[PDB]
Parts: sequence; C-alpha cells; structure tokens
Amino acid sequence: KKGYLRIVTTQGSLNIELHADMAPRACDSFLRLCAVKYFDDTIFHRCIRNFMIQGGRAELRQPQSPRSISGFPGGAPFEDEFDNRLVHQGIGVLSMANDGKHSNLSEFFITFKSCEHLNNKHTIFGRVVGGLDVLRQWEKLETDKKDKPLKPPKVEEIIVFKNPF
Amino acid sequence: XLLVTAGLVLA
Repeated sequence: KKGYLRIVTTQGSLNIELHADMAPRACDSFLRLCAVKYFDDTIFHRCIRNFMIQGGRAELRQPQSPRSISGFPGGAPFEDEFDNRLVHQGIGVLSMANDGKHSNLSEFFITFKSCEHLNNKHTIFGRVVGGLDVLRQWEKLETDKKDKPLKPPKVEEIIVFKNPF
Repeated sequence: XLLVTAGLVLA
C-alpha cells in the first residue's frame, strides 16, 4: 500500500511515492500533517551539493504550529522504521531527519546521491517518482556558510492524490 | 561529515 503526493514549491514540483507498506508510521504522520497544511510556507533550509536537500522545519516557516511536531495527536516523536529493501541509494530518496534514535517529527530530506552511511539511522519513507530535474536544479543552488540556499525553495502546497490510511 | 540532523549539525 503506497501513498502518492505532489509537493508544489516556488521553484518546481516533486511527485512522490510514500512507502506506507514499509514505513507506515512515518507516512501516516506526514499525511496527517499534509491534511492540516502544516508544510505550507516551510522552506528547504539546508542544501548540500552531492548529498541532499533538507526541509520540513516548522520553526523556519515563512508564513499553524510554530514548533516541529509529528502528525499524531499530541505531536510526540515516533520510532524509527528501517527495512533492508530501503537504502539511501541514488537520487530522490525521501528520508527522515532526526537527532538520534526515535526522534522523528516533521523534518525530512531528499537525496541528490547515495549516502548509505545513513542506512538504519534514518527512516526512509518515500521516493521522488517525478521531478528529478527540479531536484538537479536545487542541487545547484547557491548557499550561505550554514548551507542555507540564498533563495530557498518554499512549499506552496502539497497535493495528496492517495492516502492509504 | 555528511549528516541529516535537526539542531546540532555535526561533521
């Protein structure tokens, strides 16, 4: 059972498949947050060429919730979900940012290339199935000293085409 | 190094 969604940004759109079959809690949380428009106006605030771009931080929203929460009632962090068939290989892997074991809230990254040292440290919960060339343009974005793009792509909306929960 | 953290970016 998979979820399907489009992230529409000020600098391109991404078509995404969610692995609700292998990472149900992370997909559910994400879709519950999509439901209440949580990601609208958030940016992609960290971008490293040949690695990944990172988004989903409530605290950096350029505007409802001011701090980062999960999609579940209460907003508490949720546990990691790993699967051997899901590895940080190649462009367009959708995965969870964290600060150690079981600290998943709302921040995520999309890979520009393999980074398999992250396997079994980060919940991979999807992949970009369309818009790989938007991603390739993001990879070229000029960034400051802290790796924030000078012009961060900002989420206009997320269109959910299928939520299996 | 090459991490994806939320607050303390490490090497």
